[PDB]
Amino acid sequence: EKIEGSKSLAQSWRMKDRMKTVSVALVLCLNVGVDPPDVVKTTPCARL
Amino acid sequence: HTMVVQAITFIFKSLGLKCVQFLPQVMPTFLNVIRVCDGAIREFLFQQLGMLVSFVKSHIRPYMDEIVTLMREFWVMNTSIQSTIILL
Repeated sequence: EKIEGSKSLAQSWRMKDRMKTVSVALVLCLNVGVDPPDVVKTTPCARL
Repeated sequence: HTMVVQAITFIFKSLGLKCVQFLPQVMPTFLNVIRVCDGAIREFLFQQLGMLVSFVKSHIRPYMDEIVTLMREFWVMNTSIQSTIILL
């Protein structure tokens, strides 16, 4: 073999940036105790 | 036989999803009618039950088990009832 260094490949494994989810928005349109007119819920329906 | 069920079907179609109210009344009788009916009426009833099910949609779950039993009992190699049940 020749006494020569192997050419290093373009190591792209490094992450470009680290994101941080700073805050969260929980918009809850539960409308507890009322049923939406569009959907006629069944008597058992889904309560949980 | 023919006029009664044509009415009940037309009533359910005109109401919409508010017919669900009447389900507990209609279904047990309607199923017992399919059991004791004979000859041609059977096919017609199964046709109209199909309409009923298309309107009731998800609400038909409690009575579905009985319907299957009905189908299982009255499925025959008779070509006529086979096409009817496959549509249902």
